[PDB]
Amino acid sequence: GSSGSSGEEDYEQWLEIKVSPPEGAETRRVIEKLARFVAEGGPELEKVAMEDYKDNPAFTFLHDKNSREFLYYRRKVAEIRKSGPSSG
Repeated sequence: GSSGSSGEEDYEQWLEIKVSPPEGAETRRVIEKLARFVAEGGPELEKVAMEDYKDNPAFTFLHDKNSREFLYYRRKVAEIRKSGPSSG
């Protein structure tokens, strides 16, 4: 088996290192939305999101896979990930 996962709370240890510039906080309100919508449901969302904002000059990060936005979205996902839904 070539798969090992050590740590958990570390998920927040990432939030410590945000993406640059720090202006992303402006979109954070929107980013967190995605994550909260992704980490919440899963990849299915990340797939739908690409459609929801198919034509969005704001969510231009979605498609792209090398945008600070796409990074911050993941840095937060780890946050919501830990604690997202409330049932299981």
